[PDB]
Amino acid sequence: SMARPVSIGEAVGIVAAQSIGEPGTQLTMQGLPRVIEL
Amino acid sequence: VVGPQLKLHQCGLPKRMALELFKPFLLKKMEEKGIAPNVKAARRMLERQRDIKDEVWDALEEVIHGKVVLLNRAPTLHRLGIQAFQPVLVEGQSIQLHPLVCEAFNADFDGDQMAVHVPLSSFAQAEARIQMLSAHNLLSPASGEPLAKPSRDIILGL
Amino acid sequence: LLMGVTKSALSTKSWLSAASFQNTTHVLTEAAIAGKKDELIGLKENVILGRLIPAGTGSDFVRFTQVVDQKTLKAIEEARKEA
Amino acid sequence: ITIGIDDAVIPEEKKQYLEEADRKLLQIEQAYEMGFLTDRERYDQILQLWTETTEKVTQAVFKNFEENYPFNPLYVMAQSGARGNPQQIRQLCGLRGLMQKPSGETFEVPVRSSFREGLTVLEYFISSHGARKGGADTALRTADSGYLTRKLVDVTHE
Amino acid sequence: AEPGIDKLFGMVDSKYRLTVVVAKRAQQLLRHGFKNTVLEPEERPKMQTLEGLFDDPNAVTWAMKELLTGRLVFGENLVPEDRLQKEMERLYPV
Amino acid sequence: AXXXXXG
Amino acid sequence: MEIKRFGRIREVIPLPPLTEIQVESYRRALQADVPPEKRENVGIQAAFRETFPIEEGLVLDFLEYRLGEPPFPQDECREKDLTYQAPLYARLQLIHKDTGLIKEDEVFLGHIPLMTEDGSFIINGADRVIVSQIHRSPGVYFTPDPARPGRYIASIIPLPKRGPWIDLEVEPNGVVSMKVNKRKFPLVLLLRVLGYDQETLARELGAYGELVQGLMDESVFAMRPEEALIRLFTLLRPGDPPKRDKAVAYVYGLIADPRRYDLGEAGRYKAEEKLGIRLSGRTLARFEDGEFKDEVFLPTLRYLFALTAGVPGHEVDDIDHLGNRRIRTVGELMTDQFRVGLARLARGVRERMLMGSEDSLTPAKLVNSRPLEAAIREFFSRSQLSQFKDETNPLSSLRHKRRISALGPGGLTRERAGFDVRDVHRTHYGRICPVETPEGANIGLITSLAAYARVDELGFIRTPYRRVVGGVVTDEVVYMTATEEDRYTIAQANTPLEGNRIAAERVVARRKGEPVIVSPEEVEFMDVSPKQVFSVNTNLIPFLEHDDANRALMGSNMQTQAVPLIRAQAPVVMTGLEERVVRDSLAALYAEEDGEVAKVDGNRIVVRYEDGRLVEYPLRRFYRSNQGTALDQRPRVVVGQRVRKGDLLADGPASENGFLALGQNVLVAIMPFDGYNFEDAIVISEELLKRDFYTSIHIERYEIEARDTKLGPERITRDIPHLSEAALRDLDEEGVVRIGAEVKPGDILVGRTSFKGESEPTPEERLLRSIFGEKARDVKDTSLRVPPGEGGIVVRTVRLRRGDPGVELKPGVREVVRVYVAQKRKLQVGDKLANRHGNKGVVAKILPVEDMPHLPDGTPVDVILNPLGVPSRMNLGQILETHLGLAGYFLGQRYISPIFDGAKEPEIKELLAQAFEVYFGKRKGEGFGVDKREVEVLRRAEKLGLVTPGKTPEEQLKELFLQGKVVLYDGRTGEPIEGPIVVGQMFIMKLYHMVEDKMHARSTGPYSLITQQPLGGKAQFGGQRFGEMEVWALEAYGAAHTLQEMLTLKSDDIEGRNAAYEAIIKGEDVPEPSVPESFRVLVKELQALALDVQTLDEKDNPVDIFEGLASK
Amino acid sequence: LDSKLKAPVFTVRTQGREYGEFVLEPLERGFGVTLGNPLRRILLSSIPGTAVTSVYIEDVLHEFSTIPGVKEDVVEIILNLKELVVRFLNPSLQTVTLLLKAEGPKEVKARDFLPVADVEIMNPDLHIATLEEGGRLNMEVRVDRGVGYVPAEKHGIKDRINAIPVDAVFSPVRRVAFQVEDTRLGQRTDLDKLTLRIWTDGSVTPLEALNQAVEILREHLTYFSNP
Amino acid sequence: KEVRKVRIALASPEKIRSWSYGEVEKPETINYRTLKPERDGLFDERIFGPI
DNA sequence: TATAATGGGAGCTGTCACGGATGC
DNA sequence: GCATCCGTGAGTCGAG
Ligand SMILES: CO[C@H]1/C=C/O[C@@]2(C)Oc3c(C)c(O)c4c(O)c(cc(O)c4c3[C@H]2O)NC(=O)/C(C)=C\C=C\[C@H](C)[C@H](O)[C@@H](C)[C@@H](O)[C@@H](C)[C@H](OC(C)=O)[C@@H]1C
Ligand SMILES: [Mg+2]
Repeated sequence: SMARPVSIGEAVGIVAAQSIGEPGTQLTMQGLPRVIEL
Repeated sequence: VVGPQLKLHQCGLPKRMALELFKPFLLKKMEEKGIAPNVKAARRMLERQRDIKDEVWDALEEVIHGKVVLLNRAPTLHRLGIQAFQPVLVEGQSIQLHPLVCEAFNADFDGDQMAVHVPLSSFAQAEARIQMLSAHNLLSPASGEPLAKPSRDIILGL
Repeated sequence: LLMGVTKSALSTKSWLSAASFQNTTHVLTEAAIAGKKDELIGLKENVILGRLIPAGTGSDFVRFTQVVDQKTLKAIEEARKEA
Repeated sequence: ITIGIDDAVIPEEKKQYLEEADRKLLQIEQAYEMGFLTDRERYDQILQLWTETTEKVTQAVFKNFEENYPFNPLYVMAQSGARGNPQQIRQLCGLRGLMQKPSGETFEVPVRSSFREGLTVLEYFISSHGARKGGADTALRTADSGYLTRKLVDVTHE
Repeated sequence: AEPGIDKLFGMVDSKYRLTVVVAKRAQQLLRHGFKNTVLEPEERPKMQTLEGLFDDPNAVTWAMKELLTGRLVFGENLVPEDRLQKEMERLYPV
Repeated sequence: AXXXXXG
Repeated sequence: MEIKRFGRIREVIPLPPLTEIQVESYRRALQADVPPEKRENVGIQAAFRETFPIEEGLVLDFLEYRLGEPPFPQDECREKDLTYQAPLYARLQLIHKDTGLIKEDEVFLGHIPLMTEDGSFIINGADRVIVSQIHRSPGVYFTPDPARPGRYIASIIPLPKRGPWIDLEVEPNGVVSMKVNKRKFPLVLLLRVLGYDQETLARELGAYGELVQGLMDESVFAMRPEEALIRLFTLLRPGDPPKRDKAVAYVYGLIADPRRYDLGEAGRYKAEEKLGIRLSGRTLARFEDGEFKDEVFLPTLRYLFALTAGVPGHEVDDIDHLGNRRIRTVGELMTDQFRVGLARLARGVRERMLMGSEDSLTPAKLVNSRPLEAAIREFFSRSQLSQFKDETNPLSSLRHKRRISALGPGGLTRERAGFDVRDVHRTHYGRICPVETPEGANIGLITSLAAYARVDELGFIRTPYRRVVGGVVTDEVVYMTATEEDRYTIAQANTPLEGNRIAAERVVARRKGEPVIVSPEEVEFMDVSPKQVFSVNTNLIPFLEHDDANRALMGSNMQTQAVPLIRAQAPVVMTGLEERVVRDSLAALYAEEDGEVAKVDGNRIVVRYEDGRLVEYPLRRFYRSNQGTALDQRPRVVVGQRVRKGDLLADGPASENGFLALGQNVLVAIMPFDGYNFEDAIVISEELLKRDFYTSIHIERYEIEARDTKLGPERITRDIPHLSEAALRDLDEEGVVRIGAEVKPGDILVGRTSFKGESEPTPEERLLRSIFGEKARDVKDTSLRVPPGEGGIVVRTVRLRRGDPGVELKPGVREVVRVYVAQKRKLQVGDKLANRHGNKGVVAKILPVEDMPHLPDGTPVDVILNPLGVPSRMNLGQILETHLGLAGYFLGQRYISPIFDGAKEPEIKELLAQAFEVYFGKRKGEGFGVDKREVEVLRRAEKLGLVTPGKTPEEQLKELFLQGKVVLYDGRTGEPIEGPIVVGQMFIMKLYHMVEDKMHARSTGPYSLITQQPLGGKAQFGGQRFGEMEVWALEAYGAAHTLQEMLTLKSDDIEGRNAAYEAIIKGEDVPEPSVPESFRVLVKELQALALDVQTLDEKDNPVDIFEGLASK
Repeated sequence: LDSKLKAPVFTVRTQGREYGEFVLEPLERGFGVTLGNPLRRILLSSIPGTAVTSVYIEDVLHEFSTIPGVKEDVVEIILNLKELVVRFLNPSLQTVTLLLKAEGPKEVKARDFLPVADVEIMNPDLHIATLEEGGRLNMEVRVDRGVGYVPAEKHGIKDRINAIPVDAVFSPVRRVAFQVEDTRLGQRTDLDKLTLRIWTDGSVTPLEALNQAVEILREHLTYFSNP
Repeated sequence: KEVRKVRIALASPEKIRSWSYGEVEKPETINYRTLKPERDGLFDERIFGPI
């Protein structure tokens, strides 16, 4: 987001989950079922 | 509803909404001036709508100055589902949103609704202003690419 | 051992998180038998208790930071120079 | 910038590409008549033919726009990235294209009408299968997506 | 965007540290009635009212500007808490 | 009734 | 104005009565107008016939029934919160076998709700529509086995809750297994129970691939039907003693009992047609001459093995086929519940026959109506198929009545619903609409009956087709089931005709849904009309062929949400269906026969007919609908006017001169405007609010009860403690607000005073009481006040009191007061507008008239739409509607362009040419040449290849106008928009999602009981929900204190929230928050689960969060 | 219905003679752009100024020819001549012909123009041309009073057969940009705030420029007087 | 003190009896007339507390 | 407070997508 | 070792 070193204390996990999850509704039903499969 | 005029960091906030949201602060700033003897008087004064007067609006304007609120549109898919905006009192019951943040909320003008939250303490307000301010996050925490960028009419005109 | 996200979630150390996730009876019984303690390492736990999460402004790293002006700093400096 | 019905420009090339296609169809038909091609073979060949034809008339629309009408609104909005993609624009000025049966199998007879010329009832009803399937997809996938997001959050949250 | 936000993000090793600094400073200013400000009268943030310009009531704005002026010292374990409290109370009554 | 708000 | 119609398609038959599904279903069920001896066996008659006679010995028997007259009329029922219903009386006779004593009596069975004229119901005062249900038709099906490719599954399905499904499958081991109540057992056994012997099955099933040998078992034929029966009873009933008569009774109840196991008449016919046999009863077998006889199982097994072998003339079944799916209408559902209630009544009757005086008993003393009443009432009040009426506009009700739901009892459950169920089947053609459905979870599960579609007596949907003999199209129409439709070759409705003869060599037709090009010699039937393919909503979208199916869906749905406007107009471009919709919804008032109009009043219309009789028609005026929209009729005629049969008298809600009015026709320009229409937002002219376009009346009901308490009575009074005359100004003597007073939030609608709860005064209160020397009053002010954001003018007050004539309330309640408040809503920023083509948006800006883009003659436009909304969505219908709308603007005429047969481009161009003449030639005659700005714009358009270079300015302006574009001046500048813009009249509706309803905010307010968290909902003045995902958001931002505020200070930390509020109003920063109460509740709940939750320190030494209050 | 209106306060912010900002608030609804657009048109188009219409250079046949001994081509010198800001001190003077003669290793600035009666050169340090050893520059430039912008092909004026017509930029105003922001007086939030920005060449100041602009407009309002 | 940990374990019958402020010997909730808690009932003020 | 009376009914049906436990 | 059974999951705010 800031195009620079990550600040210590930034919560990475939630950011990762959100980043993976948001586009998810743009995938169909190899699409979403393949992702869930993985 | 889209404000075109808003700076990236701003949002149109209906007067009545802001009055109710900020109400304790407004009572306090009403006792700070000569508008009311005390808190309870000010509250009883605001209770009825026909008891509302000119000075109280300028008072509210003083109250909210420098402060920000939080706009959130369901579903919140990623971090930017909530963003911090400096409120600007507007006529009408509608919240005005800045165009560039639309893509981030996946919001459009076909009747989407948004929620307003008011951070209370100095800490919460500081977090909102520095960390969550719309103008402060310009890029996708996901792809790294620009998040708030020209779209629709803007790209068209340019 | 490679396990999928759900099992890995349920398999975590914090029983508050696991109990909030899924299979509440199972998690809670296995936690109660072994008399588990939750150290509140993660976010969900402290969220449930309503504490300040261990991230951002609530990270031990940046949260103990102090701020003082030069005037007061020098006054306290003189207070330290006296003793 | 506006949109009139004449702003969707049906290229002449279309007609040519259609007639030629028909001719080829007949050829393939003859190939089925004497037993050179099986049922599934003929089906596949027809599908391929119509796919390539659709592609061709898309390229025809866009070439016509680029050379003859560079400022045509559909073309502008498409190229700038403000609105629309080649397939949609093709449906507007070109042919609508191949359609799917409820089973997922494709009909041998494509809609030859643009939205400009307008569809015929049988064409419309044929397309409604696809529309319904797509809409149901969109409505159903939100839940599973959400579920996935939640699982991910719960596994990564610490 | 908050004025000179880039400089502020430059000052600190982590953005959240900047946040904590500003919040704490703002609480100090609120508690001591702004008397402890490191800003000269001409540097005071101004809210423009119906009558004319006045002092900006917002503590966070002040704290960010003070921070920008480099007139503040931020860090861990500078002074014992009760000592700082008592001293700030001494110089600036409340 | 759902999607982007037909009903 | 002249209405010009287009299209060459001649409709042979008009649209059937649209509510006929509802009205005819229910009428068929009741037979209230049929004399008892003439009643067919159907509906409640059939229910009585099933239940009776009752035995065990006394015998209670059925003769006939009768339905009386409603104790109260419909309107009165609506006002008194009653149910519109008729009494049900039943003639019965008790018979003692031995004594021969016969006692005949008419017993009162309670009440049955009556369907109103429009095909709705009134239940407990509320208008409710019973929605017809789609399900799997009873019968016998054969479907491919998912696991074993070569094999198949046979299924025998009866009516819902009419008994169990049965599965015949050929097992891997070779034996044929039957599944009932989730029990697999060899079919051979049952075949032996039916009385079959090895010889019979050998000669019947022998012709096959030796699957029959799997049905061959020596141990089975080694035991007689009795022994086999007891064997089967031991198999299906573990632990239950295998008595002979109990086994016969159970197996008979499972198979041959009509009172328990019932196929439909549909299941009957279908089984007959499928298996190629003839059924006597509706069961699978019989009990005759002491033994069991087989109607079904052997033909079924035969067909099964015949499908397995590959024998020609045997095929699987499509369960999505509309020949295999049927509709249970209102009558069938109501009858089902009636049958259940009757069964309960019979159980009670037998139970009452066993004990009690055996000499003196009457049908009155045996029969208790309670279970039947509770059954019917349960159905009408609590059934998922009984729905609160959609009253928004008349089209809403009409569409609601035509709804087909796959949900409800015996129906599907979503989240269990797959794609195959939601798909559009090929057999949906002409029957169920391919377009109109929801976008969300319910998509494909809820659908709409097609315009020409009908439901037969068997419950299958049928569509009309014209007979075609030897290329000659007759006027003979035949309604077909999907199964019957599959048998023919059906030509399309747009195919050319000269007279009654087909004029094309190659005609487009359908065979089993598959499109095929045939010769007129081959055409058996032909489509009645394109109209039949879609629903009523979909049929209201002009230029539909130019719209993508999805946006068509959106517009179709959105019309239902159109709010009735005071000025509402019919669309400039209609489909020709605008009138029938109003006529059938019974919104508008019409003339019964030819005659002269005697009187015209705002409240009434008096008419003298040819019969010489004076018929007076009262008008419903400003009634509140279920959705709060104002439904009122206005008279369209005048004194003395001659009127034929069917002429319009009063104009219903959302109706203009008999035409359906869902909105306004406004003059639109499609151009981007300063980012105000950005992303589907809409900009409107203030001239729309000035002339009251898009203005609607809305009525809201407020209700308050004064009851008796153990602390003393509540009472409605004008005497309210601690209130001024200023606050009591608009209150009358009794304490009720006066009619016509303007009420704003905070005002008192109805005064009320309740005796205070027993109150120990806090010391501060006592001291202050001593200081001011005032008695603390015994009663406090509970008065009903206008909620926040509400308010309007008070148009009605209803007061009911216990001890008043005809008035009795629920026990304990002294009096009920109702206040009706009507408000007149103009259009405002945040309100939702939409067209019929699926373009929807919120008004984002209301510009003053001078800012609005205008024509050269000074005419401003009402609405500025964004062009960007068109291409991605692919709905071009709005464009054409706009062009033809421009023509109609300058020619002063409206049009009718039916779907798929309508105004095409050239004709629109001609009309636009004439329009150009009116728009320009006048100007030339007025002595004004071409403007400089028009020159600049013409240079621009010339560069755009829009106009042919070298022509005169007039010629090029005509060239543009023909393309539907005009020169436009920006009102702020006066300079022209560089290009020509598309301008024209468009029909836009105001949807019922209005910002005035949706806006809410709260600082502090009520909290929940157990959770101690803020209540939900605007009505409760509650807070917004901050959920798991919002929490994740805050976490990702790493704002810790904000999150902690949400979790603690803002909600459910008691001490924390109180302290925070006190601090803020004091001017102090908010305190450190403490433990949220809901965690304490969690801890205590876990303790109640016998689990110990200890909050420790790092020393593993307990920390008490309850602060000692929980520890002895 | 009953209306009250306070006379707006005119706010001026000026940096030198080259620039200024002009704020008029509060204004009645719509009146932001009502005053704004006309003044813009009037400022750019009609404000009196001076420009170089024609230029003659010895041994130079046409505009795209090159000058031996000088690095810039004729075109680049014409451009530099377009940026020359010349002020007429005498209101009587409608036109001037400025002569310049130079050679050798020297860079000619606007100072080198031989002074003329009541003619002030605002930008004497402006670069015209650089000459090397053996290079010669003999030129005469025609400066006329006028208004707005006239292309060379439009006036087509020549004193000499080899004289080249130059696009004449008369306007002392380089740019006008105006914006209307919503501001509030007491209860009403829509009241217009007009912010005006004007660029000049220094010959006429922005404040002077705007005052001239409102005068032109006001005089035109008197044209509705006598039929 | 500050809460740094949360422990969960099976509660002993003795611990359960330790938590309890009394035994509920009656199914009763509140009285049909006085609308106040009964004695030894689920809502009894003797055990759980003053209203 | 006493003729004698001695084994209950309703199920409820178009989801997979499975996870680990249990069974020839 | 591989079919089979039982329990537990199946998006968010809004109004209701
Ligand atoms: C009593 O039924 C309730 C739920 C039962 O549960 C469930 C499980 O079974 C059904 C059945 C049998 C249906 O057919 C539903 C249905 O068709 C829906 C939405 C549902 O969720 C339905 C539900 C269920 O959710 N979509 C529509 O109807 C759309 C296409 C048009 C009409 C919209 C208006 C706004 C409504 O008509 C409204 C006036 C009101 O009538 C209903 C909201 C009703 O609420 C009440 C107070 O009556 C619901 C249906
Ligand atoms: Mg939307």
